[PDB]
Amino acid sequence: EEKEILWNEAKAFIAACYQELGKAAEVKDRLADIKSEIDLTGSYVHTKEELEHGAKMAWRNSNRCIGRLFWNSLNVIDRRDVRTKEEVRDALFHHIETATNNGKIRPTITIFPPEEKGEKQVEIWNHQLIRYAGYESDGERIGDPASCSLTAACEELGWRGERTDFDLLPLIFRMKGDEQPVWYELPRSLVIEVPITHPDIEAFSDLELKWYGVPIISDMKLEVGGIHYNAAPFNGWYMGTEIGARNLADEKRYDKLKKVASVIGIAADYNTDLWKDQALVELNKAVLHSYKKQGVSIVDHHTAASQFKRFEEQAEEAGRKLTGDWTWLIPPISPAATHIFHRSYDNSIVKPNYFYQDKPYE
Amino acid sequence: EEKEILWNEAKAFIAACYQELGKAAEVKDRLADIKSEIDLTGSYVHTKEELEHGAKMAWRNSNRCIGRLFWNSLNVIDRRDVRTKEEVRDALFHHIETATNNGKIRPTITIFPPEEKGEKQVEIWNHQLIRYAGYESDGERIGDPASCSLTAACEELGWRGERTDFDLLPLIFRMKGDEQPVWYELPRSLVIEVPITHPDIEAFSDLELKWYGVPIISDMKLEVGGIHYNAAPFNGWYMGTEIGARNLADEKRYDKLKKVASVIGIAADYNTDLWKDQALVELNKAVLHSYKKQGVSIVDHHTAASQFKRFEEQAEEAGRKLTGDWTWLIPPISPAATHIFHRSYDNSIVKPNYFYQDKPYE
Ligand code: HEM
Ligand code: HEM
Ligand SMILES: Nc1cccc(CCCCNCc2cccc(OCc3ccc4ccc(N)nc4c3)c2)n1
Ligand SMILES: Nc1cccc(CCCCNCc2cccc(OCc3ccc4ccc(N)nc4c3)c2)n1
Ligand SMILES: [Cl-]
Ligand SMILES: [Cl-]
Repeated sequence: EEKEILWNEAKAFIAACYQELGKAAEVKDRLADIKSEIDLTGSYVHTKEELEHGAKMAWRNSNRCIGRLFWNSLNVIDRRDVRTKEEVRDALFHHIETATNNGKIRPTITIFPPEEKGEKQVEIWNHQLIRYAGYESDGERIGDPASCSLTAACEELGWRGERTDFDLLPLIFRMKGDEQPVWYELPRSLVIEVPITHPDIEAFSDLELKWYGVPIISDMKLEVGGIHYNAAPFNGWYMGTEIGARNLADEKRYDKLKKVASVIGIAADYNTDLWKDQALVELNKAVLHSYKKQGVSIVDHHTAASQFKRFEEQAEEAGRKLTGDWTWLIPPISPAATHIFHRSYDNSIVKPNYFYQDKPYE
Repeated sequence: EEKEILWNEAKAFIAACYQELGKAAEVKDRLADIKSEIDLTGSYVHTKEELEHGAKMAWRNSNRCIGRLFWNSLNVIDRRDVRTKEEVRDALFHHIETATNNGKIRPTITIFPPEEKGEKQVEIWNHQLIRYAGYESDGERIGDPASCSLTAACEELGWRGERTDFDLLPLIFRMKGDEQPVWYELPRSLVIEVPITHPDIEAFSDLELKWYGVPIISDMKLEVGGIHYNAAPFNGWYMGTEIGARNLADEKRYDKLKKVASVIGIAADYNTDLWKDQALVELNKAVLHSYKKQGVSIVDHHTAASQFKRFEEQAEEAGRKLTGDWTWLIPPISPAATHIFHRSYDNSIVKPNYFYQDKPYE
C-alpha cells in the first residue's frame, strides 16, 4: 500500500520553506530525517515552524483571495494534539474568541491533526464556524437558503432552530471511529453580530438586517508538503461586498434588494432606472458604516484592491511569481474601478494551498 | 505559393451555412464549383447569401458580445464592388446614415472586398467610424486619451483638430497601391450626439458631457470560410455601461467620476463612502435617461443580460453549442446582479468570427 508521492511533495516544500526562513543549510538533514520517517511510518510530521509557514504560504498561493497582502501575519494555532470531541469543540470555541478579539479581528487558523491513511481524524461539517440556518418547507422560506442542506442534517440529529431569519447553526463535526457527528450550540457571548444601519437613511433599520462579525471558513483542506489537513478552519475580516453584494443581495440568498429600494425611496419597476445598482451601493455603504460604527474590522473593496496591488508589487520584489484568479479577484461592485479588472492573472495552482473537499453530508 | 488551407475552411463553412439555410442538397455542387475556382484563381467568391449569413454566424460566435440575441437580423451591406477612395468614403458615409436611422439604430455591417493575397484592398485606420480625438502635449490632456496615437497620425497627414474635448476624428483609410491613406472630415449632419443630463439632478448638465449615438467598430477582420474581410465595419446600439462605466469613467479615458461626485453632492474623500460606486450609478442612470429622452437606441445591462439568457436558451433549442467569454460578458456595473456572473462559459473560438488585426499606424 505504498506509492509514496508524499516524498516528492516533501522535497519541494521543505526546500522552499527553509529557503524563505533562511534555514537553507538545514535541508539535507531534515529531508533525510523525513525519508527514513516515511519508510518507517508511511508519513512524516511537520515542525512547529514548517506548519506555521506552510499555512502562510498556502494563503499566499490562494489565487481567489484579494486580501493576501497580510499573508505573513497569519496567526497559526497548532492543535494537532487534540484527541476528543470536547477538545475539538473547545479549540473551535477558542478560535472564535481569539479571532474576534473584541472586534479587532486577527487572521487566524487552527490546525487539527491531518489525514493519516487518507482517513480523517476530525471531520468538520460546518461551512463556516458561524453561519445562519436556512429553512424551506411548503412555500415558506426562512433564513439563509445556502444553509438548507446543513440545517436539515443538524435537525435530523436532534438540533432544532427557532426559525428566525438568523438562527446560529451549531458547531457540528465527526470524530474518527464514530458513525455520527456531534453538535454543540454556539454560546451567544462568543458571536459578535452587527445590525445594519445607514449613515443618512434612518429608515434603513426597518429592514432589521444583521450579519456576523467574523467569517471562519471551516470546510477547506490545507495541504502542506503532501500532508492533508482536512480540518483547518481559517478566518480573516470581511470585505464589505461579500455581505452587501452577495450574502444579503443574491436572489438565492437573503434577496433584499427590493426591500432596500423601498426604504431608500426609489422605485423598483424599470431596469433603466438602475434601481438594483443604486440599492446595491446604498446597502454596501450601510454594511461598512455599520461594522465601523460597532468597531468590528472590515475593509471596502477599493482599499482591498489597493492592498492587493501592493501584494503584487511585494511578490515581484521577492522574486516570486504571482498567481491569481481574475474571475474571483474582481469585486462584484464597480470591478472596473479597480486595477485588478484591467490586468490579467496566471491561474496556476502552487502548493501549499487550500482546496475544496466533498461535503460529508447530503 | 499554394498550401491552400482555404479549401478546408470552405468545406466546413459551406456545409454548415447551407445546412442552416435549408440548402443542404446544393452543397456538393457548390463545393465542386469552389474547388475548381480555388485551383484556377487561388481563391473563391462568396455568394450574396453565404456572405450575409456568414456575417450573421460571425456575430453569433463572438464570445465577448452580450447582445448576440439579435444575430439573425443583422443588416448586411455588400460593397465588394468598391474600387475607389470616393466609393469607400461614400459607403462609410452611407453606413453611418442607415445605421443611425434617425436614432432607431439598425445593427448593420458594410463588407468591403477581402484580402486577395493576404494583401488588403481597403485598410481602415479608424477604430470606430465615429470617435473623438485625443491630445496630450506638455501636461495638458484634451479629449479621449485612447485616440492619442490615431489623432497624432491624422495630424501628421494634414488634418487639424479644434482641440475641444469632443473633436470628431476624420475617416482615414488607405487603398491598395497607395503609400499613404486619405482622410475625410465627417459631416456634422451624419453624427448624432447625446448631451448627458440627469433625470433628478439638474446640475448634472454643468459637466457638459456628451457621447456619440452609434458605435461602429471598424478595425476588426471578419473571417468567413477562409476568406478574410479585413475591412468590414459593423455596429449595434450601445449598452449604457460602455459609456457611463468605461468611456467616461476610466482614469485612462475621460476620468469623470470625481466631477460626477461633486455635482451629485457627495464627498470624494473616503473609500468607505463608496463615492466612486455611487457616482458610477448616477452617471450610468444619466446616460440611459439621456439617450432615451433623445430617442437614440440604447440598452441597460440588466435588459441586455435578460436578452442574452434567451440567446443561451435559443442556442440550446437549435442544438448549437454556446460559447462565450465570461470575463467580457459580465457588465462592469453590478455583475453579480446578472445570471451571467453565476454560470460558466466555454471560451472556444468557432468560425465564422471577428478577429483583432494589427493597427496599420504607430
Ligand atoms: C484578512 C482578511 C481577508 C479578506 C478581506 C479576504 C478577502 C477574500 C475575498 C473577498 C475572497 C472571495 C470571496 C468570494 O467572492 O467568494 C477570498 C477568497 C479566499 N480567501 Fe481570502 N480574505 C482574507 C483572509 C484570508 C485568510 C486568512 C485566508 C486563509 C489563510 C484566506 C484564504 C482565502 C481562500 C482560500 C479563498 C477562496 C475560497 C474559495 O475558493 O471558495 N483569506 N478572500
Ligand atoms: C445590438 C447591439 C449590441 C450590443 C448592445 C452589444 C454589446 C456588446 C458589448 C457590451 C460588448 C463588450 C464591449 C466591451 O466591454 O469592450 C460587445 C462586444 C462585442 N460585440 Fe457586441 N453588441 C451589439 C451588437 C454587435 C454587432 C452587430 C456585432 C457584429 C456583428 C457585435 C460584435 C461584437 C464583438 C466582435 C465584440 C468583441 C469586440 C472585442 O473583442 O473587442 N456586436 N458587444
Ligand atoms: N473575508 C474572507 C476571509 C477569508 C475567506 C473569504 C472567502 C471564503 C468564501 C468561500 N466561498 C465558498 C464558495 C464556493 C463556491 C461558490 C461560491 O459562491 C460565491 C462566488 C464568488 C465568486 C464567483 C466568481 C465567479 C463565479 N462564476 N461564481 C462565483 C461565486 C462560494 N473571505
Ligand atoms: N454596443 C456595441 C456594439 C458592437 C460592439 C461593441 C463592443 C466593441 C468594443 C471593442 N473593444 C475594443 C477593446 C479591445 C481591447 C481592450 C478594450 O478595453 C475595454 C475592456 C473590456 C472588457 C475587459 C474585460 C477584461 C479585461 N481584463 N479588460 C477588459 C477591457 C477594448 N459594442
Ligand atoms: Cl460569507
Ligand atoms: Cl465605445
